[PDB]
Amino acid sequence: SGSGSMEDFVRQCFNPMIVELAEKAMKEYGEDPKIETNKFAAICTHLEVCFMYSDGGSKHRFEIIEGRDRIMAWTVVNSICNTTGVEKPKFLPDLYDYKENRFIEIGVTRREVHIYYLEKANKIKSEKTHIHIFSFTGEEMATKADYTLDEESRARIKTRLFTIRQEMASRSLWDSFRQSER
Ligand SMILES: O=c1[nH]c(-c2cc(O)c3c(O)cc(O)cc3c2)ncc1O
Ligand SMILES: [Cl-]
Ligand SMILES: [Mg+2]
Ligand SMILES: [Mn+2]
Repeated sequence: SGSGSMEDFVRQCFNPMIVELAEKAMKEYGEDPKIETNKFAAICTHLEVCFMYSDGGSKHRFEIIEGRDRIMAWTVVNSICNTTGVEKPKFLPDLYDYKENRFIEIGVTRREVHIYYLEKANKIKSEKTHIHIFSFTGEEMATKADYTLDEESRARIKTRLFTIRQEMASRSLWDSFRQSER
């Protein structure tokens, strides 16, 4: 589901490190990036947001968990849980917030945000894990309506997501993409 024009877009739009991390994530499930090109973009976007979110508070307020191999990912997680004694999650989250001492799952959606907020809450079966959704239309939604970052930072993120929708639109990739969301 998608085009080599979408493939080309991904390679032009996203930082090479992000591109390679997504190619690796997909291949680990037997998916081919130059075929399932809508997932390629989807995975790339979720990564970029995660990295943007981490560089949004103070220095080293967040530990990044997404983008890491499973062993290092669980190394970080297991260590944080030892140093802080917070309930160890059953699935790998995306960040840890040292300041509010909780994990964060981050969602990015091309549908309505309330819908994606539940599927996460149900899959993550989040005990103490904080959830935070974003859309490409400027919608956001967080646990107990706690948005963690300041607005200048949250807006830096929403504006980037908007930016991507548009560039996709000009290239006529957006509906396929909006359509293909499982
Ligand atoms: O929140 C997260 N989401 C994802 C994730 C993984 C996928 O494999 C996806 C896919 O194949 C299609 C799709 O439309 C969206 C996808 C999102 N990975 C890590 C997270 O923290
Ligand atoms: Cl990384
Ligand atoms: Mg993740
Ligand atoms: Mn996530």
